[PDB]
Amino acid sequence: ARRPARCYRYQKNKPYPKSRYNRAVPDSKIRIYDLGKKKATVDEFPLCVHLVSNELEQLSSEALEAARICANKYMTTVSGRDAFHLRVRVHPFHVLRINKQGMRGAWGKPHGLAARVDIGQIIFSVRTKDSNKDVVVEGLRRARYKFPGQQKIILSKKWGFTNLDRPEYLKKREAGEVKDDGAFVKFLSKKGSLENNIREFPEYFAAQA
Amino acid sequence: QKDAKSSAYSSRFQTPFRRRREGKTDYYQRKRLVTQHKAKYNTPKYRLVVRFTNKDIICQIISSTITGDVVLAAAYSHELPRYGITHGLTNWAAAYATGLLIARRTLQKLGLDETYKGVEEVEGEYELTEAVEDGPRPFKVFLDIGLQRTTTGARVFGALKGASDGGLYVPHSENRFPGWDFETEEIDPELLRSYIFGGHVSQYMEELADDDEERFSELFKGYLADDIDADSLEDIYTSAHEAIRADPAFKPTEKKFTKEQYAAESKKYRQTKLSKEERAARVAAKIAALAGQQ
Amino acid sequence: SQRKLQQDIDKLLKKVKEGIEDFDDIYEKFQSTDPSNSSHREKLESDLKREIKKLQKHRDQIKTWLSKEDVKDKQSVLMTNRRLIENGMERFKSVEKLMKTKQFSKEALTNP
Amino acid sequence: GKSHGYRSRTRYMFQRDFRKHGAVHLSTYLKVYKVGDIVDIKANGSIQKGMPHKFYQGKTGVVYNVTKSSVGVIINKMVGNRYLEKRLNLRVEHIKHSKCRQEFLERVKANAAKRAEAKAQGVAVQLKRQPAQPRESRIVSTEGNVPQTLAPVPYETFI
Amino acid sequence: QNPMRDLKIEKLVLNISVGESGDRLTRASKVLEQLSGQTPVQSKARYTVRTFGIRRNEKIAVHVTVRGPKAEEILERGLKVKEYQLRDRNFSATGNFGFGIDEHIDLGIKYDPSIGIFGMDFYVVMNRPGARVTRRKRCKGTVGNSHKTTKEDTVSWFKQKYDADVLDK
RNA sequence: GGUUGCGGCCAUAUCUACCAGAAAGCACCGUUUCCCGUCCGAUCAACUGUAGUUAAGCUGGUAAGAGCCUGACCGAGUAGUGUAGUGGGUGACCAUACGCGAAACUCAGGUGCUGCAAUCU
RNA sequence: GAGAACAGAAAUCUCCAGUAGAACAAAAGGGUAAAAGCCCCCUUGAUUUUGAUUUUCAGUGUGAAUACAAACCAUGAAAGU
RNA sequence: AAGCUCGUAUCAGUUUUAUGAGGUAAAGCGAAUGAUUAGAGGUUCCGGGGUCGAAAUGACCUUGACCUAUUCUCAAACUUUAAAUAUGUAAGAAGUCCUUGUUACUUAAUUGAACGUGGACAUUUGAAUGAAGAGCUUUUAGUGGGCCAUUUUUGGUAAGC
RNA sequence: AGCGCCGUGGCGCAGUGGAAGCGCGCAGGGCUCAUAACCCUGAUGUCCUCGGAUCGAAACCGAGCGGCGCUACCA
Ligand SMILES: C[NH+](C)c1cc(NC(=O)CNC(C)(C)C)c(O)c2c1C[C@H]1C[C@H]3[C@H]([NH+](C)C)C(O)=C(C(N)=O)C(=O)[C@@]3(O)C(O)=C1C2=O
Ligand SMILES: C[NH+](C)c1cc(NC(=O)CNC(C)(C)C)c(O)c2c1C[C@H]1C[C@H]3[C@H]([NH+](C)C)C(O)=C(C(N)=O)C(=O)[C@@]3(O)C(O)=C1C2=O
Ligand SMILES: [Mg+2]
Ligand SMILES: [Mg+2]
Ligand SMILES: [Mg+2]
Ligand SMILES: [Mg+2]
Ligand SMILES: [Mg+2]
Ligand SMILES: [Mg+2]
Ligand SMILES: [Mg+2]
Ligand SMILES: [Mg+2]
Ligand SMILES: [Mg+2]
Ligand SMILES: [Mg+2]
Ligand SMILES: [Mg+2]
Ligand SMILES: [Mg+2]
Ligand SMILES: [Mg+2]
Ligand SMILES: [Mg+2]
Ligand SMILES: [Mg+2]
Ligand SMILES: [Mg+2]
Repeated sequence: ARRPARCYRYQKNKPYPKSRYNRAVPDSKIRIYDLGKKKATVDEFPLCVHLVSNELEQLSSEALEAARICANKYMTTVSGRDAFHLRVRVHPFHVLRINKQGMRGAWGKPHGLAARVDIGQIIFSVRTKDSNKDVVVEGLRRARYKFPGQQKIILSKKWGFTNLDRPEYLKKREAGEVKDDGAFVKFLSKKGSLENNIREFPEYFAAQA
Repeated sequence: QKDAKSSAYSSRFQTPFRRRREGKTDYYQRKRLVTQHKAKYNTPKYRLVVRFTNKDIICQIISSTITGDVVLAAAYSHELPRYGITHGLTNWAAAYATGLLIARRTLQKLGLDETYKGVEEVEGEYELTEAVEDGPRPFKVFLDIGLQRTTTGARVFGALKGASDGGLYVPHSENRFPGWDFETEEIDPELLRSYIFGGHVSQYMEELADDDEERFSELFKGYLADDIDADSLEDIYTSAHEAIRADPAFKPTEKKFTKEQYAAESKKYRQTKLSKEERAARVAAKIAALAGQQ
Repeated sequence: SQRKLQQDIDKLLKKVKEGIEDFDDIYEKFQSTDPSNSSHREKLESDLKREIKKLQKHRDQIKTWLSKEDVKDKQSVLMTNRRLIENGMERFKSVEKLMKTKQFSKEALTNP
Repeated sequence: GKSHGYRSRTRYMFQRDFRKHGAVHLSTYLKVYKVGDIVDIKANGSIQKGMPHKFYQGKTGVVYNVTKSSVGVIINKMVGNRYLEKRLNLRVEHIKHSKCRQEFLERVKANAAKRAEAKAQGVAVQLKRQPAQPRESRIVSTEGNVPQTLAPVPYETFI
Repeated sequence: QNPMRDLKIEKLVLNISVGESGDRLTRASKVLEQLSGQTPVQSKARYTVRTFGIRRNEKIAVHVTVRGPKAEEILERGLKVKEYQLRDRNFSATGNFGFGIDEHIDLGIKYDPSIGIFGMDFYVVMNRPGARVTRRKRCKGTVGNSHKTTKEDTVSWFKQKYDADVLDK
């Protein structure tokens, strides 16, 4: 057993997901996808760090869980559990097949589950404070070893996971059109109703600081 | 009531046709009515459209065109009191007189008046307008009831019998005229004729005048105002029929306070729309009113 | 092969018919037991139980035949022998219940 | 195992358009087709009687026969090394006119007109269409428009 | 204001669900005949329930719809045997209400020894003048938001009228 | 220009919540002898236009409304793609040359138009 | 969703919302809302005479289907089907 | 191969203009179906626990579901949208306009339908380019094991499969 | 690996669309000095699990779990 990712590496087949035509597939081994202080705010975590791909390939659900475990262990041993929020941004939806006389009836049974990653696609995202840039970089360097192919750390200059580069987001915050939700934020748009906009963003519609 | 419908529902929602949505046409019935045999290429299928409001009977001859339906002739129960019927504008007698009026009006307009005189000896008997040999075939129209039920003894079938007795070749059967006893499976000429000259309204008048005075007065204050006795109803309906046979010409109203005055003075009461600057001004006024965390 | 299949058909056909004959003989001797011989009643019960169990095995074979085996001609005679076996089954069930029922059991005290 | 039915592989072909289900309208019931006309075949899935095959979907032909509720359309189809003429009997829901043909009629009416005044005053008929000819010499004004200079941008990653 | 938008009883429905067929259902149909003075209609089941002892397409219940002064006087007798107290449950959110009585000899006819005891459901729907706009055929519509009787409108109609009271909620 | 009858395109027309509607017209409305239909004159049928009411329907307007529609040099000449190379790269794939070219997003604007006939301060 | 004796999670009745999230004998995919669904009424056109056309295709056969013509009928007030 | 009828306005493995048709690539999921990550706010006359409890259409907290507004990622047998490339038709003389002849068809009707007579229309006879002749028939051979390359693509770990 | 069968009370087994039984065990009473045997009774089930068709099944149709049996040959 345990055929290599070198023979399940490239994207050769069409996406073959779990559906009503394909049942009795084994479960993925990755079950948790967000990690660290996942209830924190983008207020608390300004800097984003992205592990991105350079190859059009397939990532095993095993490679995802192993990279997540090693990265997690490194950041908790160094910087503690609450200093980061790590989210894996690929979900294994590909049922890989195994054949297991001759080539007659060669259509194979389900064997796995894979994340088809494109060039320039986020694999790992870590949001953290400005002082933990080093430790999140070396944790994602450990992640780059359990993951096949070539990957890059890009210092994402978006405030947290969201959008909206840091001066733009600072301007939005000091304008007051940003409301703190659970692990995310809500934005004021100039297209909704006046009454519900009033009752959901009082600070923009007041003379507050 | 927290039953507001979602954006996905409203996006996937297909609205019906306009007339279906306001519930005025059956497009199934209308398609089967107005679809023409394609080997005739130009012949419009003419519809004797009969409609009943609470105080009027509308009876038109309509042909179908790509730009919209066009009319050839119209007759109105509120134009019937010009002829002879000042009371009972939505009875079965006014329906028959309106069908007779629309038939005579459309044949007079078409120039088919010297032939196809109709009956002139109305007797409550079922017959079809036979084609005159060596001459034009009778004008063929089809009854458009619309949405009302096709029950036996209906005013729309009265307008049907009126157009048939006028001279329009409308195909019809006799199993929907009043007096068609299905046990005997024939027609009743006396009952049909009595109801032609309004025997039902008459016998209601004498039954009320015998039994209940206050009720009779309440339902027929107009009849007592005109001093029309209970047995001249056939007389006035007959005289209406030969007035229809005499002058089937559309006379418009006197049309006082003409069309430009109607457009100008009658309604400045429709409240006009605003523009972008006014809408923004109202928005800013509402921001100023709702300013603060109150 | 279809010839071998139809041969096994005809064999089980004949076995079912002779089983039906001897089951009917045991049934009529049961109804004419002279029921003072209760031991003879019980003995005839056990004998027709054995015969109806043999008919159970034959009927299950007929089930598999009519389900999957492509009988291809004789569904009529297979169904008729199935119906004969099942009416024998219900006769055995009625007889078997009749002597099962205890004279002062709650079912006989509720409804005669 | 393998199927070639009358409506095989016609799923999205005979689907209705989004928010265009229901009854088909009286414009396409009241349009008139006469013998020799040019029509486009696009099947309507709601009317199952008189449907074309999937091959004739989106196909232009000449109507040669008209009857009670359908028209007969002539279609040339390629089988083997030759075209074969096919006579389809199709309902007017599946039949639609040809805007290219109507534009040819407005063009021939315009051409007859143009030759009429060209003959009336006696010069410059010039009826036939010409393709897009090369552009001619022009003068552009720098007054109010000084050419602003452009440079390639550096490589900045946005993610 | 209140020009002619005054609540009136559209219809009153008398429903008896005996649960089986034959003698009891025939006698219940008879009860509805002498009570309403009007032919009842027998309602049929929709599917089988083992515990209920009912079968699909087997005649289970029987009901009458009455309207007008007869509906008003049957309603008055029902409130008289319910002693003019009804429940805030017993007053639905679309304004229509109803109750259930047992041993129907408390109102009207005597026992008629060949028929029996039949408890029964009163249900009453209230409408304001102008529900033809949603019940008629040509040019259908929906009533406006200053319409569609609410719980408040009906509870007040039953308190302004009849000198009746309600319970806790 | 309002309204009615018949319609064409079938949401710029729909949906939600309020407000207004002179006149006329629709509408709600009043009644059960007759034709007719229902468990029920509620629907339908018939009769009256009388006893009344714009409360609803309908029409129109409002809403930093939802939806829908139109446009943008907004995204984006991006994704994708036809053709070409003894181009690059171990490969996966990626640039370049001659061409075509989106969708979502964002922003701005709009919220039925119209035909035949009749009628209306 | 809100209600009504026994009656409850599910019996019957009533109202509101409900673009189809149901049903249309069966596989799946299309289609259908004053219907193609459900209920009721009447029927036998699931009839006769042969031709033409479409699919598979050799433009042969079989099967299935389409549009007519000449009759005779069914239904509906009728257009029609 | 034999040819035959004409060389007399015919046709293109082509483009343009105009008009259709398609549901792949892409995209989308705070759009339908199906899958799926994470919190937030709520609702229980109506899930399971505990606490204050005698219980209560009582109260507090815990955990599950249901709803609302969000979020992460997807679909050969999902889709609002939607290419590029390929694909159908038309670009006239067998055409257009005017007038009036036939009919047992059609129309209420000399109303239309189809085919016509007699006139009018040209400078280009109605886009480009090229035609090497165009069209038609008869008869008969061999063949009916294929293989490779670019690109698209299915099964397979892959294969000179 | 394929094919086929089986799965029901504590154990061995029947069971057809209106729907759960046989025998031995188990429980209570009796008989006997007592225990068996015998007599009179009573109770006993997630019908292997999950989903679907049906107005409804353990049965009909599908997915897996578990246990058996047959074939796996020519070199
Ligand atoms: C110019 N000439 C050489 C010509 C050429 C062609 N065809 C071509 O264009 C050539 N075809 C190619 C392009 C090569 C395939 C042509 O097709 C013709 C003609 C001539 C005409 C002459 C016609 C004429 N009238 C009636 C205008 C005439 O005098 C007679 C007559 N009354 O007998 C004709 O024969 C004429 O009608 C005719 O047949 C011609 C052509 O068809
Ligand atoms: C398009 N041109 C090339 C053309 C084509 C065809 N033929 C067709 O298209 C045939 N139609 C089919 C396709 C078969 C249905 C044509 O038939 C003709 C013509 C041209 C004209 C030229 C006429 C012209 N007259 C008006 C003065 C002319 O110069 C002469 C002449 N006096 O020599 C002609 O020959 C002319 O009168 C004529 O006959 C033409 C055609 O017939
Ligand atoms: Mg109808
Ligand atoms: Mg399509
Ligand atoms: Mg059919
Ligand atoms: Mg119908
Ligand atoms: Mg064939
Ligand atoms: Mg020539
Ligand atoms: Mg094209
Ligand atoms: Mg496809
Ligand atoms: Mg894709
Ligand atoms: Mg998209
Ligand atoms: Mg989705
Ligand atoms: Mg010539
Ligand atoms: Mg050969
Ligand atoms: Mg050969
Ligand atoms: Mg014992
Ligand atoms: Mg003992």
